[PDB]
Amino acid sequence: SHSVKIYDTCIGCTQCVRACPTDVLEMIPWDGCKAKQIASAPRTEDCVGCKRCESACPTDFLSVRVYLGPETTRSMALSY
Amino acid sequence: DIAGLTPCKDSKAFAKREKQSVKKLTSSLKKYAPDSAPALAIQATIDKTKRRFENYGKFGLLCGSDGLPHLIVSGDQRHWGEFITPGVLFLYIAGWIGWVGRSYLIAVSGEKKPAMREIIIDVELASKIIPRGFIWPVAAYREWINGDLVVDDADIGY
Amino acid sequence: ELRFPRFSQGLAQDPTTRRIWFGIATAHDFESHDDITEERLYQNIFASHFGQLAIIFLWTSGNLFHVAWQGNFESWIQDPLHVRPIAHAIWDPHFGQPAVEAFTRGGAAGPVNIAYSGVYQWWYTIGLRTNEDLYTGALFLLFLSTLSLVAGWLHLQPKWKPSLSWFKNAESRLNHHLSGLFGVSSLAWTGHLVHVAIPASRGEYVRWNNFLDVLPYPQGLGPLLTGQWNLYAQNPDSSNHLFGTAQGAGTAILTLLGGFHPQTQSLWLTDIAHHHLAIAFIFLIAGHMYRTNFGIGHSIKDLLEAHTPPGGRLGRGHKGLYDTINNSIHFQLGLALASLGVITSLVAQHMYSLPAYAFIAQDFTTQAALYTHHQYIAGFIMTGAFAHGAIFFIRDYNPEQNEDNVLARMLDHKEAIISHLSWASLFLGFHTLGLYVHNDVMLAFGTPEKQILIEPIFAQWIQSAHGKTTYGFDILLSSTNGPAFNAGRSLWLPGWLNAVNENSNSLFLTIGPGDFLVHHAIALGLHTTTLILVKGALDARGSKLMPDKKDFGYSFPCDGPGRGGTCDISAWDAFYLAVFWMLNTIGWVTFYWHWKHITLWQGNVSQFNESSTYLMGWLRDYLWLNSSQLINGYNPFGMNSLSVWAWMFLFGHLVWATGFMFLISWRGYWQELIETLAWAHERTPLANLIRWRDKPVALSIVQARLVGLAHFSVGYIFTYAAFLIASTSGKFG
Amino acid sequence: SAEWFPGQPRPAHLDGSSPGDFGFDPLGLATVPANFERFKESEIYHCRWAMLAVPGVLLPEALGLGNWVKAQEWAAIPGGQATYLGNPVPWGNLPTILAIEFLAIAFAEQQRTMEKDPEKKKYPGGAFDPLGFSKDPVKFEELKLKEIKNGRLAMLAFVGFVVQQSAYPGTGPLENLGSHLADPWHNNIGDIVIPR
Amino acid sequence: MFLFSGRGYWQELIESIVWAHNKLKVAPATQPRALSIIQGRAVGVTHYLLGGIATTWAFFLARIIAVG
Amino acid sequence: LEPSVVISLSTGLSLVLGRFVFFNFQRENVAKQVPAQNGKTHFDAGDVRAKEFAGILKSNDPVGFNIVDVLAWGSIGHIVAYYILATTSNGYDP
Ligand code: CLA
Ligand code: CLA
Ligand code: CLA
Ligand code: CLA
Ligand SMILES: CC1=C(/C=C/C(C)=C/C=C/C(C)=C/C=C/C=C(C)/C=C/C=C(C)/C=C/C2=C(C)CCCC2(C)C)C(C)(C)CCC1
Ligand SMILES: CC1=C(/C=C/C(C)=C/C=C/C(C)=C/C=C/C=C(C)/C=C/C=C(C)/C=C/C2=C(C)CCCC2(C)C)C(C)(C)CCC1
Ligand SMILES: CCCCCCCCCCCCO[C@H]1O[C@H](CO)[C@@H](O[C@H]2O[C@H](CO)[C@@H](O)[C@H](O)[C@H]2O)[C@H](O)[C@H]1O
Repeated sequence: SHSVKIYDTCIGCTQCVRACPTDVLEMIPWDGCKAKQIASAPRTEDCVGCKRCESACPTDFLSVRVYLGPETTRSMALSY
Repeated sequence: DIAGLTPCKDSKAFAKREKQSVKKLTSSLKKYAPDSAPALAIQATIDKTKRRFENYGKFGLLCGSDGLPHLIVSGDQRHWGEFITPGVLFLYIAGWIGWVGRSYLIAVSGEKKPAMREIIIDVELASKIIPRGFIWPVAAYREWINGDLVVDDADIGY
Repeated sequence: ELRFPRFSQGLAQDPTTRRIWFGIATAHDFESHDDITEERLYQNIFASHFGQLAIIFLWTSGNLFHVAWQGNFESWIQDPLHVRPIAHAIWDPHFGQPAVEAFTRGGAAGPVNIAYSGVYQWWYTIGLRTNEDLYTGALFLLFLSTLSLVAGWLHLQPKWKPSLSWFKNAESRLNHHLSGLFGVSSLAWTGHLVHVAIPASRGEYVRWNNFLDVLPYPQGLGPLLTGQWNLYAQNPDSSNHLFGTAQGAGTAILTLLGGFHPQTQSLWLTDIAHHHLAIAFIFLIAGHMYRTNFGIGHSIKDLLEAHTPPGGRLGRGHKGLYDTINNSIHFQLGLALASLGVITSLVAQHMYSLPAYAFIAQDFTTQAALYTHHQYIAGFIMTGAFAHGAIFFIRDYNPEQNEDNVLARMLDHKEAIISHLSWASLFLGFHTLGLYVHNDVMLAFGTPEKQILIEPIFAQWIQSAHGKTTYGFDILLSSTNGPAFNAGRSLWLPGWLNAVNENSNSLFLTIGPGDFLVHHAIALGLHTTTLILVKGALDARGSKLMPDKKDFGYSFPCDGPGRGGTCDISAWDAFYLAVFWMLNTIGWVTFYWHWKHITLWQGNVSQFNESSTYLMGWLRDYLWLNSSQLINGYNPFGMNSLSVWAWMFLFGHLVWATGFMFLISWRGYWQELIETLAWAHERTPLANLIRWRDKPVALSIVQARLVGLAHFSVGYIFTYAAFLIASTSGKFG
Repeated sequence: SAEWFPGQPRPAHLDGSSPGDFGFDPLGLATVPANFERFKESEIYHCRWAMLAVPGVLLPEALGLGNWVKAQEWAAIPGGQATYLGNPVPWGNLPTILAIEFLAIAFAEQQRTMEKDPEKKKYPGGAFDPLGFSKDPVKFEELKLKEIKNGRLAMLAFVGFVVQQSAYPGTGPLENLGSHLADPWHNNIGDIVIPR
Repeated sequence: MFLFSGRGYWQELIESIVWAHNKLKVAPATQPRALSIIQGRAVGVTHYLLGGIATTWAFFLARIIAVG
Repeated sequence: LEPSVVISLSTGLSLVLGRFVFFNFQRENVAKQVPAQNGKTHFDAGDVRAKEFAGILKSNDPVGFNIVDVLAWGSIGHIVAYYILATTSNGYDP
């Protein structure tokens, strides 16, 4: 399964959560930014590794990172 | 002479090549009427060929065993016309072009949207900067002396 | 440890065919295996090196056995200029009778292959004379190959495993390998030359049953002990000596003649003996420099810590490099591969101009094969050096412990380095291609006198300095009254000058404008390949587009389509790009060598001198003209002995092209296609009773790059080898 | 300001009270004092050898015994025998000359560097100042200056000797002076500087 | 060259070249960028087709005019 | 010319140079050059075969001259002796 991590430069814009095609990420309360929220990745066994979340992030450098790992049926997107 | 080469004005292979080319042209010339346009064009080509061989002979070039001119670029003062003087001309012209380009880029960078002046040239401004390439070697040298040509490494960044 | 591969749980749980492929590809990457420690890495490496030695010995023994069993070495010994040596017999049940007739050659009683490796000349020069000697050599090598396996097995048992600190004793290893592996081996080979091969070159047969009684020299070791060493040189061989016989033979064993043997056209044996003796001395002295256990010897760390320029322009100098090198095996592999590649090229350059084996200079096909073979091997080694150097920066480099030394400052001025390499490549490409195109246009319009032809004056001047008289320069060894000419006038100058001024051999060939142009093309190739590899190595840890690259490892597919797109961003991809340019450069080198020599051997140098200045000359007079025999190996009217080569030629063109498929089309096209075939199989009667156990998927991105480059390289090599061998042997044998 | 170049600023690390300091150090090789002291000692050592060597190059040539270059030719002849004032040297054999020189000079120069006093390193006393002249420090420093000046002037002369020998092979120092005095306006450095 | 490679390498190289231009005050305001992935594929296929077709064109025309 | 004299003289001179001329410099430069790996010597790091031999290094000579030093300077003596003994009959070598 792939690994997904969130770093504390997040501004809580929620774009990565909206971009994910298999519902890996979600927003949770926080106090470190003006939006009072931060992203989280509790369901990485369903991650396919597409990196749309990285494409959506506006900070420099990124606040969400994806490291590809061992492959499974779910992570290879096999319907057979 | 130099490197076992022979001057082209004394080379038998050079004269043989000239004669062969002239004969090949004359064979074609003998197919048309004397006053027709193709005949005049071929005759002009023949005269041009003879002039080219004569000038190569009397300009001091060296010819190899193949009978073709060879160039000397080691610094020998009998052949500066082959590489060194045209090289000085190339450097002068290239420096002019580069200097006027850099000066335009520096003069235009102070505006609100400099990029708009890079896809649409301000000809009024460029026509005042183009003539100044005439003395680029002096301007570049003085700029180098005063420390205006180069940016310090600490200041380089996007 | 669940299933194959036992060394990777991540691969072992993969349910697709990707488990198998990758299992094969990561077998020898010990550092990445599960639960590996530092000590086991060294121990397993030691065992594997013993395995490589065993395989090498088996390969050589097989060559000896097959030559002895099925060759014509004894027949070749008596007529070496008109007999073709035999590699091995052919037994192919697919053959037809005309092929059986065509491949029967060399005086054999059946179809055979002709050998181009040159082992006949080599084994004849070192004193072998009969098939019994070859059989004994093969059996001895078979014994050594078994010894290697037994030692590898023994040093892998708990009683006999070396500790980690044993493998890191640099001074002791350097002493043992310099003194013993290089120097003493040279001493033993010099002894062989004095006791066996040189006597064999005079009609004397010394073997294991009588070598004690016969004396290598009439006066024995007396002159050596007393110091009257000049007695070992005073009666050299005559200029009318016949190599295998006593007619004109001498008695010297150590000389300083220079030049060649007039009959064999190779180097004198006594010169080779004195050479190996002096080299052995130099290595024996070199091997006493470092400190092991006796209170004397230098320390490498203390040597490195001292050489620091006091002006501060090199930062902290070489401080900290000892641990950086000694704790990283990739750094060591990079240094070793670089050195070996350089000397492989040096071997190739020096073996064509100064032959050392009797009657090999006249065997044109063998010489061509050896030069080409060793240049391609050298190119592959050179690329590997930079690959493992790049791996060092990612896996082992520690910034904190290298603060402000030379290695860190290299990373500090990478933009300047890369930009100046780019400028050099641009300059060379623009002006070299421009000159070639100008000459082509002048030829097309029928005015060859308007070409730009630059005489290679500097190289001609150096040749004149080395003794050549062609160009009329009077400098150093080409002058008659000078200190350099006087100093060596009586030692080796006569033979050397006789060799250099003979225009039949390949010692300092005459050069012209075509040589100038092709040399600047070769320089372009070197500079561009270096640019690609260096940019790969120095950007391995990160750049502006990907500032955290080191977290992702040496080889990974990409970083996705964001930020403009990031295809081919890893260091592995830089290696992949550089291999193409390496093949291009080595191709230019070998094309130039082959055409110049093929016009030399036909006595038609003017052909090269006139056609080489424009590119249509290369296309028409080298490639097109020299294929005519090769493509007629078989035709509608019959076949001849070149047929196999003709077949191989086409085989090459095929594999090359197949590689294009993997390089141009990428994965997402193929995966979608594969899904449909899976659907089709699961739905077909009488065939859905059979089920797969590994789910089929398309190949990975990196895997596809690898497979495509492999097909490209194999096709490249096979095509050129077929052309080279067929073109040369069709004309000369 | 700098005494060597009037109107030029003095270097930061210079302007000290050194025997021969004129503020000349364009490359700044003397930034570290520990290097500066050893450079002073090395300067004294080069100066003394050059001063001692100048008469050894000028006297035999002026006595008609061969210039300083041809005196080394007999060592290149296998049967060459040394001569001194026209008297052959019995032990002129090359091996013993090359052996005893190394053996004696190694010890003689190994002894001198065991000293640890930096000030006494340049100027020792004892058996090297028999008459004695350090009684007055002011005149001592004056003599030090008048020694370093002549030493620099002697090093310049030796380099001139080497270059003039290279320009005219087979000739000697005083021969060039004689040639210059013969035709001052025609025999100068101009021919070599502008070569034909 | 366009068909076998990818754009990340070329953008990384352009960064080094841009450093040198910045050194001498000649960095353009229109920031240089490597070709997009699609443009790389398009340029590749266009030059492949042009080269192959033109090679065959010259071959045919010279052959048929000279021998016919 | 006579090997039994040349070799003895060369060995004697080399031994004299070793024992009385360059002794201090060698014995003070040696103390500052000890091979080590990661801040520890080879024997301290675990290599049991890297122990420095103690029996052969002790001596009753006043300055510590030992057998290893004997061999080190004797080798130079023989090499130089045979260098001079070779460029006498006929040798044009460096
Ligand atoms: C004197 C003692 C000695 C000797 C002879 C060796 C020998 C060897 N050691 Mg070493 N080793 C020693 C002591 C010694 N070791 C000690 C004391 C230690 C502990 C500190 C080690 C620790 C050690 C390790 C850890 C390893 C070795 C390895 C090796 C092998 C290297 C591979 C090889 O065969 O290269 C052969 C090399 C040469 C013959 C010399 C290079 C010649 C070049 C290429 C020029 C050739 C020129 C010539 C004219 C060409 C002729 C060509 C021909 C076709 C005509 C080799 C057998 C490696 C190995 O493979 O072990 C199994 C290895 O991994 N050793
Ligand atoms: C002394 C030589 C030496 C040694 C000991 C090693 C050792 C290692 N290398 Mg290095 N390497 C070398 C030379 C060497 N290399 C050279 C010369 C090159 C340049 C080509 C490289 C380039 C290189 C790369 C690019 C990489 C390594 C890597 C590796 C690791 C092994 C990977 C593996 O298991 O592959 C398993 C082997 C295979 C899958 C087989 C591949 C065979 C290729 C595709 C061609 C086969 C074609 C075949 C012969 C066709 C025949 C057709 C027929 C009709 C004739 C290991 C640390 C890897 C590493 O460390 O990554 C972190 C890695 O990525 N090496
Ligand atoms: C024949 C094929 C070919 C050619 C000509 C080039 C050319 C180039 N490559 Mg490429 N390359 C190729 C194949 C080729 N490559 C292949 C197969 C690969 C493997 C994937 C690569 C991989 C590769 C890499 C990885 C790199 C290069 C680099 C380079 C440059 C080297 C420096 C140079 O010569 O600059 C001189 C430039 C040229 C010779 C290009 C042609 C210039 C023309 C003739 C100028 C005139 C144009 C004309 C007037 C326009 C008319 C058209 C229109 C307006 C009507 C250059 C632009 C390196 C680079 O970028 O260095 C800076 C580099 O890093 N190449
Ligand atoms: C080798 C002899 C030598 C040495 C070691 C020194 C050393 C010193 N000199 Mg002295 N000097 C010398 C020769 C030497 N000098 C000569 C020949 C002259 C007359 C021209 C002078 C004139 C002179 C003056 C006027 C002054 C010094 C001073 C100094 C001190 C500071 C400069 C320095 O760091 O030099 C270190 C020098 C070196 C490390 C040598 C570098 C040599 C380079 C690598 C090559 C040089 C090649 C040469 C230029 C070729 C052309 C020679 C030709 C013109 C004759 C230092 C103690 C200054 C001071 O304060 O003294 C107390 C000072 O004021 N020197
Ligand atoms: C990246 C990297 C790496 C790699 C590297 C490399 C790969 C390199 C290479 C390099 C090279 C590849 C080099 C080469 C060089 C060479 C040279 C430098 C040469 C020289 C020569 C000479 C000097 C000579 C001389 C002479 C002559 C010519 C004649 C006779 C005499 C004499 C001998 C004098 C490493 C591993 C480190 C790691 C880190 C990173
Ligand atoms: C004083 C004294 C003493 C004495 C001592 C002695 C007497 C010593 C000696 C010593 C010695 C006496 C030593 C020696 C050594 C030697 C050596 C160490 C050698 C080596 C050699 C070699 C190594 C060789 C080689 C070779 C060969 C083999 C061949 C040919 C070549 C050559 C020569 C190179 C005593 C004890 C009583 C005590 C008191 C004091
Ligand atoms: C051309 C060649 C001619 C050679 C002629 C012969 C020269 C012989 C010189 C021998 C000098 C021996 O040196 C002898 O006096 C030195 C000066 O007092 C002593 O040296 C001692 O005194 C110095 C001066 O106070 C101080 O640096 C130290 O205390 C110490 O080095 C030596 O310990 C002694 O051995």
